[PDB]
Parts: sequence; C-alpha cells; structure tokens
Amino acid sequence: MVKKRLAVLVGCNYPNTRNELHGCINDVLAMKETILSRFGFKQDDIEVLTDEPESKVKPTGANIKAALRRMVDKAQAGSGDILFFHYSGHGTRIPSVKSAHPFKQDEAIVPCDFNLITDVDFRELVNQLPKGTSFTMISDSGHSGGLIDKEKEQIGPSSPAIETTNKTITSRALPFKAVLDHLSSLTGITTSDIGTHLLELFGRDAGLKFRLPAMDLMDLLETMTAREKHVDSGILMSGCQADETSADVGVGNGKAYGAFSNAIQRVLNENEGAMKNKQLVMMARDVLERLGFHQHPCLYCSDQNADATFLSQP
Repeated sequence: MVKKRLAVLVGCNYPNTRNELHGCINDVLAMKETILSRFGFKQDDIEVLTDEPESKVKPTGANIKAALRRMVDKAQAGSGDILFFHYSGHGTRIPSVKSAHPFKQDEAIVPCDFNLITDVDFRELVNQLPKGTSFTMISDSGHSGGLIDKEKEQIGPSSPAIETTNKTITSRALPFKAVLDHLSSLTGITTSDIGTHLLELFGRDAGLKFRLPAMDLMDLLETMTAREKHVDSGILMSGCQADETSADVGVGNGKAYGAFSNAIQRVLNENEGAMKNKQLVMMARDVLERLGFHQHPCLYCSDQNADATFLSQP
C-alpha cells in the first residue's frame, strides 16, 4: 500500500517590520528542494507558507494550524505515513499562568500575525496522530527547545570554548514585552495578560493555552499524558535550547540563512546515505560548534524514533 509523505514549510521574515529577519524564506526554499530530491516528497504534497509581500497564503497562526491539520486529515493508522513540518522564524517564551511573575514559562513560535502557537498546541497536534506514523518538526527559531510539550528529551541540557563566529548574525527570538506590545497595538487593551489579547484578536483561532478554561486544559493535559504512555509519534529537532536563541545569518542581500537550517543542509550534503534522527542532530551540533555558533540544537522524541531514519529515507 501507498505510504504518504506530507510536508508543511513555514518561513517568517517579517519584512518591513520592527522584527525583520532575512534567512527564514531561504531556509524553506532549501528544505523544499531537499525533501523533493532526497526524501521522496512530491510537489503536490508540500504546502509552503511564507510572508513575502506578494505571498498569497501568509503564515498566520490560523493558516499554519490549518495546514498542519490538513496533514492530520491524511495520516492513517498502520500506514507509516511521514509528516514533516519546518519552521524558520521568531520564537518567544510566555508565562505559564495568568500572572506577571510566573514560576515557569512556555515556548512558542511567532506567526506573521503574532497569533502565538505554543508548546501545548504542538503537543495536542502530535497526540492526534495514529500509532505508527511520524511527525518530524524542525524549528529553526529562538527558544525552540521543548516546542512539543512533554516530548522526551533525547539530546539536550539534561541528556574548550570555540571563538564566536565572525558571521553577521541576528537573533530569532522576540522578548515577551515586544510580542505583548505588538498585540496591544491591535486591541488597545491595557493588560499584561497576553491571553486576553490573543482571545480578543483571534477567538477560536487562538492557542489552546488562551481559549480553554483552566479545568478543560487540565483535563486535556491528563488525556494526553495518558495517551503518551502508549503512543509517541512526535519528533522535534530544535535549533537551540529552551533558554537560548537561534541565529539568523547574513544580511538582506538574498543569501541569508538560518544557522541551524544551514547546518542540517551541510550534514546532508556530506552524508548522502540514510542516517538516524539522533545522528543528524549530533552532527548538526558539531557543525555549529566548530563554526563558532553557541546555540545547541536539541532532539525530542521516543527512544525508538531516535534510532529511526530521518524522514524514513531508504
């Protein structure tokens, strides 16, 4: 029977804004060519969401989640379907509770409309996938470590210094105050509660963290914790740790790129044969370390998926 290979590629350069980046769209275009030529993906099975001014499908929070949900629509049980999601753009960290002095923080990505997609949103996404399928997520963004909440850390801070790179770099992380101020410019509300702005602007399209009552979220987290005891289909390759940022390398000359995304491309160009998920992250860490980048890519997946081939390459 046919095995499906679906991909959603998101790149946010935020052009002509206060948080402009330059290498995110190039990351998407390079990753599209890689999966088309090496990993058996087909053009009709790849959705690209980039925010260049002439783009007809912008990487908004609703458009990203709808494209990911279209992938969940086609994944079948016992099929071994291969789902891929690449994100290059800004990341951020938000309070875990509705307080100005939270004890812990949640990781999130920043779509072009700032409709934040947090780690609990990606945890619900991978829990919608049947057993035997794989969802490989490469997030070249700041604070990308832990973007799939409760996904087991395989490579990370719990599992001689090189000179800093001479490349011209820019951080792919936005401070929480900058994200809050961006949303306040649209609502006009005077509050530090970022959930109030997101519910106000996007309603049902807001993240799970902001639209669900505390009782419904706890119950939802308990059902996911129960299912994760038997099914674990999520694979996250982050560009940095939860407390780090990811580097945007270059200037606005058309050749900028993400440091982590480029490190992945370098490893693939030098190793044409099939390689495990954990070996790809380890060799990507080696490339960034020798090149003078201080971000540490991480891997989050089950023990079995750590030994599985990246994108199930034959």
